[PDB]
Amino acid sequence: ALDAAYCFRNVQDNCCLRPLYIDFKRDLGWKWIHEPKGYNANFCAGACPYLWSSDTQHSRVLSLYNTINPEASASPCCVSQDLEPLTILYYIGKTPKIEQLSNMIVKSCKCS
Amino acid sequence: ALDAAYCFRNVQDNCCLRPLYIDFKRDLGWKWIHEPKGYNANFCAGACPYLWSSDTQHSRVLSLYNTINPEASASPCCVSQDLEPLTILYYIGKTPKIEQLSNMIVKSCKCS
Repeated sequence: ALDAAYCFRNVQDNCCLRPLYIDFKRDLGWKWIHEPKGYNANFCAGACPYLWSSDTQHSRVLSLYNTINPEASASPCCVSQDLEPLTILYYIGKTPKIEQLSNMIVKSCKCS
Repeated sequence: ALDAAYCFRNVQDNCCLRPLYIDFKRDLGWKWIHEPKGYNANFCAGACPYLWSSDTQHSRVLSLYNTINPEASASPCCVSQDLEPLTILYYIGKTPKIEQLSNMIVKSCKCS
């Protein structure tokens, strides 16, 4: 899979998971989140050659098309596949609010 | 929606559906498909600003992050949302083979 095991050890040009730890206040200016302080959001990025982790028939055909006609800018894109939720605690004045946000962390990628 | 109605009349920089008619033999060298001769595959392409057709919480956060830190190359990507199948007829020697291929045509996009 296009995951941490395959992708983190050594960076390649093709679509792969890329590490990204986001600090809420440092990176986004969001001071309202009390816990956690940050999380591993990660991101997907990289080229999508013919049949490289193709999502649909459309991805397959377009990866071929892009190889023959790169100028058209029609390549499939490296995007999230598997994601995980993240629970946060924030305060509304003096009210603790717990919220489980879905699809916050990317664990794998694909060419779509 | 990021569809033909919104996107085809006049090209913009943000994520939007882009027209693409693919001729099997002319564009891909595939001479094996008898019918149809080509089809409107289309493709998604364009920038993904904060909250522009955001797919998941991950897309939301990353669109914000990319605005503040464009150099990280972590922007969400403009990809297919709604797709349609395509039926083809090809011959195996003297055998007509009908196959309904799923997700061949893109009708709408999203920032993922």
